Amino acid sequence: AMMIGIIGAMEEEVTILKNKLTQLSEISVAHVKFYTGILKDREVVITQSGIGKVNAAISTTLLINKFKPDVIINTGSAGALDESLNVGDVLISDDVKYHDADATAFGYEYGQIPQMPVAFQSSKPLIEKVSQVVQQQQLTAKVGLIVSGDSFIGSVEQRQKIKKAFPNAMAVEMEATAIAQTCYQFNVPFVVVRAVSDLANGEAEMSFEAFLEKAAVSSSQTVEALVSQL
Amino acid sequence: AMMIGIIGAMEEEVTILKNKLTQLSEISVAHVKFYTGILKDREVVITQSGIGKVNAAISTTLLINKFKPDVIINTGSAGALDESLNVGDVLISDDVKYHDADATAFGYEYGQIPQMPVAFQSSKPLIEKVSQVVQQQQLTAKVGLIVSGDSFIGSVEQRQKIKKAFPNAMAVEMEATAIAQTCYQFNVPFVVVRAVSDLANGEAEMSFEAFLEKAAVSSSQTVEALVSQL
Ligand SMILES: Nc1ncnc2c([C@@H]3O[C@H](CO)[C@@H](O)[C@H]3O)n[nH]c12
Ligand SMILES: Nc1ncnc2c([C@@H]3O[C@H](CO)[C@@H](O)[C@H]3O)n[nH]c12
Repeated sequence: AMMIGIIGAMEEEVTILKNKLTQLSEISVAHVKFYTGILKDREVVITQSGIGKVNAAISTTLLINKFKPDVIINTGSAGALDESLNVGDVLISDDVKYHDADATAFGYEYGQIPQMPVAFQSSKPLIEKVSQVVQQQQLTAKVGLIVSGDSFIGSVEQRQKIKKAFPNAMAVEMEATAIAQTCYQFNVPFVVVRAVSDLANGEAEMSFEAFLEKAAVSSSQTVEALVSQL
Repeated sequence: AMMIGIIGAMEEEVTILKNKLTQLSEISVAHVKFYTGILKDREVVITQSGIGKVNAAISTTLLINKFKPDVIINTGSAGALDESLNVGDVLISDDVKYHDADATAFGYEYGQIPQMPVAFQSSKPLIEKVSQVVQQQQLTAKVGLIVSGDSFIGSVEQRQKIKKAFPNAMAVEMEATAIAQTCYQFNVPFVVVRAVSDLANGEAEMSFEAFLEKAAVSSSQTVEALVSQL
């Protein structure tokens, strides 16, 4: 009837939710770790994907192909590009695009992979649902464009390059768009529910280390509450 | 006993080999097209992956997970970084690395994905074998480092950035390293056998259009001959 896939890159980003599962089983294929079980009376498969585009694509492709999920939720951290955001704030995806893909030589839009869409769209019913969830959890949050690349944005120079190219980008991280592209290829609805760990600036690396735990808590709290309503 | 996977991005890059198969069947999963059959008395599954890192990862992950290949060969075109190379020259991978992955903020080597290897290694027995093949086919060829990214290198500026970062890089293209990373995760031996379609410079886009057919012919001729010896 209903199966919910949850993907995060790092152990620290999936451990809270994993420890809340009942009926837990662990499965391993390639470097991907899957934890099947029940969360808030819902079937879920939590996936630790590894970092970056390819690890995310691999993980999402097995998750879909082995567990046939009805929806996929991507959690984890991200660097804030919107100056009004603070560490710990929840980030909800509305569209997602690559900020490091340049095939403009062929006439494609900057960020667009040849023969793919310029952007990928989160499921609108999921955006609406998690929007209700964050408010009732009284967790500061924001919905917006999230951009992905295979680089850690830890300098103002990198940050300005992205801001100039995607003025409306709200946050930046490494897997969301890869997961979204994979979901597009299999036509599976998705939504990203991450949290700010840093401001993607010259202190980003230090901030990331300082707030990794905080971000995992707010994003996990939101994901758990969202799952309970699906 | 022996199953050979062959991956290329574009229809034009896989059509020659596809039309040489006997026992042909076509299978479709997501946007991936698979053609199973026999080539030079060898079982093979030819895969049209689509362009870029994520499309390549998705395609390689199903190919491995659905067909259990013993070896994987990546074919297609690439831009030459070694000035001695000419369009149509065959390119054989020795290691492969991403030229656009920057997680140096955490202390990783430029081009290295967090918690992955700096590079991925082609199967040495495959390198040796295809080296014999290109000579006996009397096709100009070269073995070396190939670098990948989610961008088309069509300007001297982009080209210099790569050359400075990877002085020994021989060629650049979009999927090889993603395929290699996927093969690393499943521990499947691989080798890249592509051909020069352009010089990755200000004429790269035009050169690509002009020599796409030539590159498909030399790379396909080499792949077909290699398969016959495996
Ligand atoms: N400022 C930033 N830039 C890029 N990625 C991240 C991240 C996320 O945390 C990991 C950083 O390597 C990775 O999974 C990515 O998605 N947090 N902050 C980031
Ligand atoms: N100079 C160049 N830069 C990047 N990719 C390519 C290619 C390859 O051809 C496609 C160009 O979009 C893609 O599959 C890529 O792997 N040929 N020449 C290239």
